Amino acid sequence: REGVFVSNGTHWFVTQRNFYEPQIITTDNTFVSGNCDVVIGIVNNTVYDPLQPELDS
Amino acid sequence: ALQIPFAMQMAYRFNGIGVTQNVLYENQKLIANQFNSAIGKIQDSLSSTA
Ligand SMILES: *[C@@H]1O[C@H](CO)[C@@H](O)[C@H](O)[C@H]1NC(C)=O
Ligand SMILES: *[C@@H]1O[C@H](CO)[C@@H](O)[C@H](O)[C@H]1NC(C)=O
Repeated sequence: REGVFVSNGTHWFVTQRNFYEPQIITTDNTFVSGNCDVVIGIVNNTVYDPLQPELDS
Repeated sequence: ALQIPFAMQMAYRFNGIGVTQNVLYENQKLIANQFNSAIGKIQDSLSSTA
């Protein structure tokens, strides 16, 4: 949504561009557009959704 | 100097003009064709227009 996806090598995170501050990747700090076919160099990783555990209450 | 992949530099040029970065990635081959073809017109412009 704002920031860059980054990885240390195995963990995936998102950060603001100008100071390393690794957040977990979520449906809040990201936005969707289209299917995985079109983008060059896209990577497979799980995006977390904070509502899920609350409906699992 | 911080290295960054060129198609990610262009996404952060696009967000600066208010076009959302997914517009670049959904059109990256088209944008590369338009940019490469646009510099072709510079060589023709300078070669023709003394
Ligand atoms: C990056 O470069 C390597 C060769 O060093 C190539 O195999 C790979 O497909 C390239 N990745 C992208 C996203 O173009
Ligand atoms: C990404 O995940 C999908 C679904 O499991 C799979 O078809 C695809 O081959 C994966 N891509 C890579 C680069 O492994």
